[PDB]
Amino acid sequence: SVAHGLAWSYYIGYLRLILPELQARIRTYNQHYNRGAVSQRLYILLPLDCGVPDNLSMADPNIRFLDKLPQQTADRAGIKDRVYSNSIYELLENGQRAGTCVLEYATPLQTLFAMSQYSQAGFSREDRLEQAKLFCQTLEDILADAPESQNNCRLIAYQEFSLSQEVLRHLRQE
Amino acid sequence: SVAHGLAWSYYIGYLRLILPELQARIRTYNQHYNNLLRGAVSQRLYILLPLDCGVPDNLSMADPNIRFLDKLPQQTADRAGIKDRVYSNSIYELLENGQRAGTCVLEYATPLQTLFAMSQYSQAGFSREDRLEQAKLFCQTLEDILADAPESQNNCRLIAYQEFSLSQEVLRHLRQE
Ligand SMILES: COc1cc2cc(C(=O)CCC(=O)O)sc2cc1OCCCOc1cc2sc(C(=O)CCC(=O)O)cc2cc1OC
Repeated sequence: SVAHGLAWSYYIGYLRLILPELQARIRTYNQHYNRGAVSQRLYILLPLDCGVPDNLSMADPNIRFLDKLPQQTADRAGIKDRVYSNSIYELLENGQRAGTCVLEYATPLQTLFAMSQYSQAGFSREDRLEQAKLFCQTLEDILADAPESQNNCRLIAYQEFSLSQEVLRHLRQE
Repeated sequence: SVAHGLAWSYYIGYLRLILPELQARIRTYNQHYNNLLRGAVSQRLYILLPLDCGVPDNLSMADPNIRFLDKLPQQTADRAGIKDRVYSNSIYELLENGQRAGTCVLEYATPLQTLFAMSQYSQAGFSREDRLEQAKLFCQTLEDILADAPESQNNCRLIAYQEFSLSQEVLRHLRQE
């Protein structure tokens, strides 16, 4: 299926390559570039409506860009020093900073959105929500077999609303 | 299907975002960063599509006649909460009988490695023998998408092959423009 392949590719082609190196990048930030410490783990936003905006402070003013984590580079598929950039956000609650974390959307969910827009994709809008849930479920299943990746990320699946409160609820468990 | 979604995602999530900005990056390289005495880096991203789904990280390892020259200047863009998400691409010299025969931006379509990995992992529910058919479907879907996106189709070339000289495969495509 479409979402089954997308989740396997998101893991093989991305998470598997950044998650084993993430702890060291956060530790390095907290020691030399950082206010309280940035939390560990990549917080992955999984909007089931497949709406992936480019700016997070636009989705919620209580999510404020703080800094970029130091870049990871690696030779990848003929791309010498392929760069992996990730962003740190402050999470506000009633004007106070309530958490700090590395946050981003799972970009393959935007593929489901675009395929439901384009006739040639042969993918209906009526099948999109089921595919979004299957993408999240497959990703959860893969991570359950990859400890080095599972402990370095948190999956934030939601249907619409306060995005910062959704992230904070997950953050307040570690 | 798996390869149908992978090709749509490779386009939506990557090619659609880099191909409209590629010509300017190559022009900028040729004008300010290219060794003054060398010929211009060719236009277009040359995308390697090995139907065996073998995606090595080092190209000079796959063929010594493919030699790393330089990185193209980076493209940055705010993407899905990643402020200044970086797109890096590499320039290669293609040698023929010890001489330079071509210079181009070259890389493998990384979703083909997903097909390889899925054919290995039992939880992926992807049989080992399904690889080739899925790799061909990935290439055919990518060709179909690009045929509807002129701003992308003119900025890339698809190099699909079954094994051998990888440099000769690239040169054959290069020698048409
Ligand atoms: C190779 O497969 C995948 C690679 C991949 C890379 C990703 C990211 O860098 C996350 C941020 C972003 O999407 O820009 S998210 C991501 C997800 C992947 O699998 C989903 C299905 C295929 O769709 C995409 C293909 C690519 S290739 C690419 C590159 O930067 C080329 C170099 C490389 O693979 O490291 C980005 C994508 C994104 C895809 O879907 C969103």
